[PDB]
Amino acid sequence: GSKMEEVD
Amino acid sequence: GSKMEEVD
Amino acid sequence: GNMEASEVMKEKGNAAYKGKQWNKAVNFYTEAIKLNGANATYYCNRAAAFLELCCFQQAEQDCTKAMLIDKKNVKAYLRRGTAREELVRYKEAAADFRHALVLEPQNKTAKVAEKRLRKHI
Amino acid sequence: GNMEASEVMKEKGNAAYKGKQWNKAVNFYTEAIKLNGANATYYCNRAAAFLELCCFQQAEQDCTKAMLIDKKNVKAYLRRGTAREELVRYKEAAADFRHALVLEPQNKTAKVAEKRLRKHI
Repeated sequence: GSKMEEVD
Repeated sequence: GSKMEEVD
Repeated sequence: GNMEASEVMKEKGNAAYKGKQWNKAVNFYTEAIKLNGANATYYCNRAAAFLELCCFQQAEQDCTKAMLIDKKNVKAYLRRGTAREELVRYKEAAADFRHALVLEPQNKTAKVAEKRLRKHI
Repeated sequence: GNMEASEVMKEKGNAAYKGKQWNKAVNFYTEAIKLNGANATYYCNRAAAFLELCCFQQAEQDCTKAMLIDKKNVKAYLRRGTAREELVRYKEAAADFRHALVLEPQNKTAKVAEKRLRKHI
């Protein structure tokens, strides 16, 4: 799911 | 494995 | 192949963020927003960069704006909960992490956060 | 005698902890320790109860003692890192969570902690 340490 | 919220 | 300028700025921001160049990331995301002010991802990414600089109030504001634009942006809740925990707003932080879990039930960061926050709420 | 009684006290403490009776858990673990001061689990469990009460200094001390007795007690590092993070001793907190990961590489709490602490160390 959503890895906070990754931007989109 | 080690669940901090559990005691032993 | 005709990438929109706002998206080029976002990608430069993302490359800076990946290199831990947090201020340069902020600058690029800020330009992205100037070029397209209705994109939640630009705000949410900028919040991410602000978090690494310990700019919790700015991160929080960016997350709130990201949610205004897209109320289903999961990372906006994760990042705002993170900022709020840093700002000693524990019930608000717990509420954001709980909302993230509504949107994304398996999110481990949020599950971990809720256990940690129990002692404060 | 004392060792056997110390285990009964630990069991009563565990039941109290499971019921969120943090102070009653502290009391039982304290008696357990009085009866047998050489069991790392009693100190580590007492640290757990102290964390939920926001007794971070006492939690830290108990964790340090647990480690003196058993340097491989994983929860001692997780709990001491938690206490140290609350006390804004971020490098020390990060060191404890890092040590927990040496002992237990798949520990999700510790992985999450290390990501969160990057901005402060």
